[PDB]
Amino acid sequence: MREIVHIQGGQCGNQIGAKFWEVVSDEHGIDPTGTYHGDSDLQLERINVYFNEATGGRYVPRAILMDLEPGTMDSVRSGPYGQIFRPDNFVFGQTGAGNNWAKGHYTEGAELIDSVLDVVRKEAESCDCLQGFQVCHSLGGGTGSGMGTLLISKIREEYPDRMMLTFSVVPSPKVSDTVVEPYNATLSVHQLVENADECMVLDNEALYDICFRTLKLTTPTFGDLNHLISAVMSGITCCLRFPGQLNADLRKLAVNLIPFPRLHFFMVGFTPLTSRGSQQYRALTVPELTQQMWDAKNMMCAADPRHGRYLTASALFRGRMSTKEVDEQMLNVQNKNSSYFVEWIPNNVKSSVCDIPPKGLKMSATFIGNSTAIQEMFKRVSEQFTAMFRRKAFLHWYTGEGMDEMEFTEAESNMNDLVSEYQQYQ
Amino acid sequence: VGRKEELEAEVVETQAAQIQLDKAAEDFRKLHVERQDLIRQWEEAVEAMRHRDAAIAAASEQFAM
Amino acid sequence: ALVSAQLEAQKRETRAALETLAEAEAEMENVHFEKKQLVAQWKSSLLAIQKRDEALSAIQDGM
Amino acid sequence: REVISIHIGQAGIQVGNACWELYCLEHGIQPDGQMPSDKTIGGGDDAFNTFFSETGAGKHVPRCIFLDLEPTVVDEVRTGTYRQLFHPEQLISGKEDAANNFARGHYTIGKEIVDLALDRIRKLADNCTGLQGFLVFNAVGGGTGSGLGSLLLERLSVDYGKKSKLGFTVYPSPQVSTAVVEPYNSVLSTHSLLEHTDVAVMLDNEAIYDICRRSLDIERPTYTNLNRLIAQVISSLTASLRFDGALNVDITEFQTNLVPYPRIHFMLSSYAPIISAEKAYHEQLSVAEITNAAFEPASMMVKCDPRHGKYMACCLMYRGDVVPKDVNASVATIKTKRTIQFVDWCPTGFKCGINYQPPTVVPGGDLAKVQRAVCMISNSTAIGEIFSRLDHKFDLMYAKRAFVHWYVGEGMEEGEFSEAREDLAALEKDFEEVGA
Ligand SMILES: Nc1nc2c(ncn2[C@@H]2O[C@H](COP(=O)(O)OP(=O)(O)OP(=O)(O)O)[C@@H](O)[C@H]2O)c(=O)[nH]1
Ligand SMILES: Nc1nc2c(ncn2[C@@H]2O[C@H](COP(=O)(O)OP(=O)(O)O)[C@@H](O)[C@H]2O)c(=O)[nH]1
Ligand SMILES: [Mg+2]
Repeated sequence: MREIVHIQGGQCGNQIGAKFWEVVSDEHGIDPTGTYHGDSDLQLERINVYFNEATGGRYVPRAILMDLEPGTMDSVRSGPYGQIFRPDNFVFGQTGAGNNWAKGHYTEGAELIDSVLDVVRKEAESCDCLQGFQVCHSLGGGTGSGMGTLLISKIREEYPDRMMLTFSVVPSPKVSDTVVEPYNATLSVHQLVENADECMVLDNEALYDICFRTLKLTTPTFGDLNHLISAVMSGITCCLRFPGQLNADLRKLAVNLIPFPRLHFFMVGFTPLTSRGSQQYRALTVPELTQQMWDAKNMMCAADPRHGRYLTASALFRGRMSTKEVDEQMLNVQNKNSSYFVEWIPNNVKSSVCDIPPKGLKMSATFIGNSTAIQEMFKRVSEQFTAMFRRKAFLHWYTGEGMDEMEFTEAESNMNDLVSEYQQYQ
Repeated sequence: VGRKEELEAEVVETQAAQIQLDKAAEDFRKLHVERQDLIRQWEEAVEAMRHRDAAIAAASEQFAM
Repeated sequence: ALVSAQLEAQKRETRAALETLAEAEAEMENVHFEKKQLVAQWKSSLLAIQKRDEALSAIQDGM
Repeated sequence: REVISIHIGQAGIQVGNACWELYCLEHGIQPDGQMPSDKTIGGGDDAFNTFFSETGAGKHVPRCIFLDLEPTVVDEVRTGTYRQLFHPEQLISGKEDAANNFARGHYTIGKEIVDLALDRIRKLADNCTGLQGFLVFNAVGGGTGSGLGSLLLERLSVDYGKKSKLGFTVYPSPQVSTAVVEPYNSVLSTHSLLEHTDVAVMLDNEAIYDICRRSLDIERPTYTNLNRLIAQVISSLTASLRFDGALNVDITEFQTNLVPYPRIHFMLSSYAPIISAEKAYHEQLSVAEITNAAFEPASMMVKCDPRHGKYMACCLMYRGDVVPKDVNASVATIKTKRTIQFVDWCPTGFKCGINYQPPTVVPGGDLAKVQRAVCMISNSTAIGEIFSRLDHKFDLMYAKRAFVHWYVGEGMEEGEFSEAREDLAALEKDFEEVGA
């Protein structure tokens, strides 16, 4: 019935989605060859949501891979679990973006969006009934931010009543990979706050902190950050792919977590996160999962909640467990952090339980949270944007490509009013 | 010639000292900014702390009856 | 003679700059110490927040 | 993803001769122009396709033209150990030298061979299908580098336009210089480099001599020793277009990332670890140490103390096994340091690219094999020192109108002499205005 289509571009998008497809293919039990080798029929009953069988048990994911450069798509095809993507999904970019929102959203878009939108329309109408779109990208990059928001706007214009789940990595001041990060992030937020339906804002310094502390990985790398981030994307559709005592789809999650339309910037968490040197010396059940999942340092965002408050939160458990213990744990933690939950919205926490825990585990708990402390990240992006725009530095690369400064001011004031409304809800 | 060489060395050294000085001055401005921000956060925290005492006192007053 | 005089003026200038730099770095160390102490105080205050909130809820649940 | 090279003047041709050796060795190409048969190193079916063509039956030819007026260097190359590597028509040699005369190299003699040089460029670029941009190597201390170089930049910018031009320009050393009338040619070539090049990486000679006598420990270096490390810098800059990596950085964002203003484009270049074959294994060379050695004041290819001004935009290319975590930590420490102060309007200053190809090594060199390397290209505000220093000793000559007759006998004018003078004045004024 309900069908998800995946959209993926930029270096972040392509690598992260490659690890995502690896994880989900391994979980449903299909090998990189492209054939099913599992045993339990629970691995087959819901293959349609992510795969379209072509011929003779050959499964093909329902993804679209987009880029302006072959440097990443050649790598993803070289990597394992990359011999399954249909070549038609490779809208093949030749030139490149070079860290330029203007290039990604006003020059390369003109000649690439037509092809990518036709392909995504083919993919969407190729199913029986859309459940929605799952897009992954960046804000400070060239292709993932600009072209990503362009395609997001086009899809929001075409399909107006299908859900949109963005997984967007937001730059952090600690890790400064480029210098056009402020402009790119601002101009992407401008599109996201108006068109995207709900957005998982993520970063890299939080992932590196997680790998340092809660994973104790001595030498973390992108090849593991992408796995860690892909875990939550694989876990957020556990209800959609599996039965459970209390199901909850994306519509359920959104209607539970979005009190007002201008509040769709959530933070993510995943439990249990434990090193291999401690996987044997710990107990796994609802109390410790609740502690690890409500821990402030388990967030994958550069926004600790303890300086703000939670408008709402949601937990997605996977594994057989008593809803009685689940509910009592949620009530107990609500009483514990009463000061961190907005008072005039009772039952700030929503729960959902499924049946099949992730492969290699007996229990798991994904976490989504809408808290008014997310405005810190946008504050420390807007400060950089102001400090740059006052001097109009790096500005000719944009302004010599059809743009001007009015929409710069527009995006700036957009974030100003957004953080203002977050504060006045606080 | 030797005296001119050492003069140039001294100019380079004093300009290095000057650049360290104004870098430290900008660092001072920064750290003062975080000092103000962090005192503000701690004051909000202690205001919330004091608010709880009044609420618990009121709860005790209402529980006595 | 002129070049030697210029040398002496430069060395006096750089000595003054060095003294100012030393006082600045000492004051920086003081600021960082104040940083650490105040962050510790904030942690203690937050723990007090949590404990008093739990006491409040427990007392209210009777009424 | 193909890039072509044009070499103008003695310095350009010699650096290219010491660079194409490294290129062919790095991609495993035999000096006669064809890869071997049994021996197999790396996978590069398109990793060679950037700097080299493939003439069907296994004979790669570089995408480069050498050009000179004094045919001595060109026929030296033609008879050297690379007779077969080059095409027998990409080596252009005129008849008579320019003889430290920008006027003679740009007006009289220059205007009779650029017509062939850029035609060769045209029917060389027609052979590509993914052209990125040009990179030019020239010395502004002479006639062919300044005059013919400026003419070729003019008549290539007017022809191909938008494409980037990575200049690698050798300014004279402050007090060490062979030529004597060279400040005139320096200012005349500046007044064409300023408005016709998107990014001009500067290179000096006292700075490189200092590097190769302090770190490399070679107390009697030479041009064969300078051009080797210049080629090292070029290869580290352009490795990404040939080799995949954790974080690939290509030629477009060197401009959209290091050039905050249309005219403020002047790069200080640095490379670490410039090390010998004795200290190498005795030193633990990791990311933090190599980055600190890159950022120390006396490690820049141009002699200017980068403590006077501020850094506008740094770009660090890493070759070899480097993880994102430790490079992020290293740049964090660099920011925390107290010696360098960044400009105010640019909070995020660095861009780090990574590649999995370890630095190459030429048998007979001084830089021993190492696991990793870092090359920095930094837009700073401490180049006004260099420009004003050259300006003063240009003015000293120009006061007496010395040597000016050699220029007016070929077509120069005191009008454009004063024009280039005020152009340097405007450039240094712009540096002063942007620093604040
Ligand atoms: N670093 C370095 N500099 C070089 C090298 N070869 C030549 N040069 C520079 O080139 C300058 C000579 O002037 P050029 O611009 O090369 O003149 P040219 O190329 O011979 O052409 P003409 O001026 O007409 O003679 C010298 O001052 C050197 O600094 C080299 O191999 N390495
Ligand atoms: N997590 C993760 N982030 C990455 C990786 N590679 C690059 N990034 C981040 O992505 C940003 C660059 O985006 P980019 O790929 O240039 O966007 P595009 O040019 O539009 O494709 C940088 O700020 C990096 O921090 C990776 O392998 N993993
Ligand atoms: Mg010559």
